[PDB]
Amino acid sequence: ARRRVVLTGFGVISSIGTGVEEYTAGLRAGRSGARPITRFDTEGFGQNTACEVPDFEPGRWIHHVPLDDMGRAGQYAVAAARMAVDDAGLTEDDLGERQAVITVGTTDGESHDIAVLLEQELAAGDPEAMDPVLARRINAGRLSTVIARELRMPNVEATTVTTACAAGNYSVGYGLDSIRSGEVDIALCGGADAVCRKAFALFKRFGALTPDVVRPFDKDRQGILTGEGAGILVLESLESALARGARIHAEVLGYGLSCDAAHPTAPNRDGIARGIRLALDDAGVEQEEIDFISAHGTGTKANDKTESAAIVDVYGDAPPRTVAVKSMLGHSMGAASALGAIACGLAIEHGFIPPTINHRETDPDCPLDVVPNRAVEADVRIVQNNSSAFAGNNAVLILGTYG
Amino acid sequence: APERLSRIREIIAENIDVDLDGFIDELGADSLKLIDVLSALEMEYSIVIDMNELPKMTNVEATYQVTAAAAGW
Amino acid sequence: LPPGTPVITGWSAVSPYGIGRAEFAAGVRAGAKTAVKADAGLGPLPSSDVCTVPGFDIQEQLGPRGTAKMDRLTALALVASDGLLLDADGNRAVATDELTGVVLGITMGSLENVTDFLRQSYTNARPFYVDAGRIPFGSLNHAAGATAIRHDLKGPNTTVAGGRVSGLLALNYARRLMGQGRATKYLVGSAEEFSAAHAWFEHTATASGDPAPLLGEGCGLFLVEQAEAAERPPLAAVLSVETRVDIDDDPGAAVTACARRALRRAGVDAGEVWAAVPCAAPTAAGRAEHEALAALVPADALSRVPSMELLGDTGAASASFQIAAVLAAAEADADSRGRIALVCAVDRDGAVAVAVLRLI
Ligand SMILES: *OP(=O)(O)OCC(C)(C)[C@@H](O)C(=O)NCCC(=O)NCCNC(=O)/C=C(\*)CCCCC
Repeated sequence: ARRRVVLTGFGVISSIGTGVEEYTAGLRAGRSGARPITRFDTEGFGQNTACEVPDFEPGRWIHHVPLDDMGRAGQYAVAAARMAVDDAGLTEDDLGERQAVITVGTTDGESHDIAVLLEQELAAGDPEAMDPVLARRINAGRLSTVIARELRMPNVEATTVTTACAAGNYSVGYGLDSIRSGEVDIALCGGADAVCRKAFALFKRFGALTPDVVRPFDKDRQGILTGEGAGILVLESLESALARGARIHAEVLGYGLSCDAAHPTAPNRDGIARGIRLALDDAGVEQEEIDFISAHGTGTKANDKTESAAIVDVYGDAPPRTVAVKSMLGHSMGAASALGAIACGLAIEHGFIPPTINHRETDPDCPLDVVPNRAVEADVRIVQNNSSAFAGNNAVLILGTYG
Repeated sequence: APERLSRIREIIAENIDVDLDGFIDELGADSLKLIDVLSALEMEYSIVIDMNELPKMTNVEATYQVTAAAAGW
Repeated sequence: LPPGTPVITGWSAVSPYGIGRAEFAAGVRAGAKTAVKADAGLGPLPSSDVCTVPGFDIQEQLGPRGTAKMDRLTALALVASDGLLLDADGNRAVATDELTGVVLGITMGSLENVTDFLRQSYTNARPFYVDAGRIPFGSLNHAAGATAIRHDLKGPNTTVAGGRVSGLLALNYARRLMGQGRATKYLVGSAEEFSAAHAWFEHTATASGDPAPLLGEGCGLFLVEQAEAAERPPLAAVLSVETRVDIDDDPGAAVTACARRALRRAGVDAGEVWAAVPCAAPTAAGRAEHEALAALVPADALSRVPSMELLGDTGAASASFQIAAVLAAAEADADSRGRIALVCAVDRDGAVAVAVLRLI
């Protein structure tokens, strides 16, 4: 019989709360993370709103790695990892030289740093004016190795998964596979991203940036707000968790990966559907057992239409309740599916479904129950967390209730 | 309407790949194609075209209306 | 061969030695040098010399459709994929299906693309006047996705970072997903483009008085299969992949611990090592890597394959070029059969990775 893998710790840095208590309160309230952009200059974009983390203090969470060794996304990753290990009640004896996997998903990594380097160049008319401190820290592999440095864990496979807007679920899935292989008993997995000019201009140029709020599955939805933060999950063998008397949030049942091999940017209903089916199969779960779906649900025209179709293709005419956590968080990029996964864990543990906020009228092309505008109490036992990205990358995660 | 049309043709053609006036659509086409053309026009003329006017940018000729409209021509 | 061991059954390479497996095994047998000067079309650069892929133009290799805005990183990966999957005529030699994974290692994708995007955001008349057609090519996962579109690969599709260790992170990922039943075969490799932005960032990062970076580029890819179902003759079995993070700024100690673990997991002694290929970074770190291995493996192991430094610093391509070098030297010497190779890489973000192969 295959190894059981449970979630013993959540580290959360988000636009609607820092730490598990505040995040849970956020989710249950339909708190929005939308606020003015402070991180770069929006003059000329015609709008000024994103879902930033408002009051990050790195020096509070990070004690070993010099702050200048990391850009903002790295600092979010390390802080959330420290918070996750503390939420899991892990000690030095539980970590140290213990063999572990650390996998962090990202879309943009330290793109803000890349933009500040380019500013230095342009301002001087000279590439020689660029700061070495910035240039040394721009490579995405650093987002996972710095966690190992902060927690003082040298026996680590530190992989940064760069599958963009699906990366959090890919990393959690890698953690599951790593522990079910028997090669490690503990994995720190999730995603991290930081608000940057690049993402904002990108979505603007594609006409996928809302002029107001994010309204996933709404008939008149107009796209995303850019977001940021980090979610890190402690994945642990059931045997390890029970041996040290850990509190278990939830259990990781399985996941699925699929590639559309179709279009570079457009989502694909057949590809999404395949990912859902492979996940249900890995998890050992029938369709009827799913309490609700955490949709990738970005609030774009193309995403929500196609994702709804895939869900109906899998589940038929009466699918599970399907909600969009990005209604509250905006699109936190690589962190989105990790924060989603943590929302799903908390939904299971605390017995509620988080709402799709900003909802006015469901699209006729999206015939789901989206749990509009307010959270519902419910007997939540098994939950599906969808993610997908450009390059046709799809990753779906199934969580369940432990004992 | 004048030599603007010739520059518009040239922008379109480079972004969707053809070389004869005329539809969008049944003729290469791809929503990315249409975005590349709206993006090129905007840059050419320092104008802003509302991207909710993409569903009306069909012929080498319906896009002219849009371009000129948004441009105050 | 333990129950479900991954075996490499094919490889391909696009490198400073040229385009294809043949050009690469030739480069290696001859210990050829690859450094030239850079097209003044690239514009002002920090340093004179580069180890570019000779005779690689995107529209030439891949045709005139959907290639005008393509990034060099994607183009290198696509040609390496044609090398791996197609026969001389351009029809499939290698059968793939929905259980064929793809995982590519990178450093930070196409820095040329992203910096060109941002440059136009900052300098054009409105900050969203950016090249829309180039946007898809900027995604860190574009190359791997493009490979799937090119060859109809609907299975697991993953990109991982890690720079010089990324080929081995990619190999380990593939091994683990294969062992858990998520794929039956895998395309595994890594890739790095040379660009002006990359050159200038590497220059910015280099201390006053240290050697000027000599930068390479390219892609190497492997076809990986389970031993007991291989559709092809196995070139090498992957016996172990082990990794560590150097948290004490002592790369030699990290390399030594990582190599010892890898041999132990492979069930092999340091003495059995026929070939050992370090990544040979032009640093004190690279020198520490070399000395740790020399203290461990037979000195003939270290002289069996020419130095990676001839290719320049190939970034993410490094470990894939190292495995390919082992395969070329395996081929031009039938005494390789049944003997152990060890590949080792260190990256400046802290990571070390070692793989232990059995040549067949
Ligand atoms: O294809 P089309 O003709 O309808 O129009 C083109 C656009 C508008 C780009 C359309 O293809 C589109 O909206 N694509 C994306 C839809 C969406 O929200 N898809 C989910 C994929 N997920 C993401 O979460 C994106 C993540 C950020 C990637 C940026 C990396 C640099």
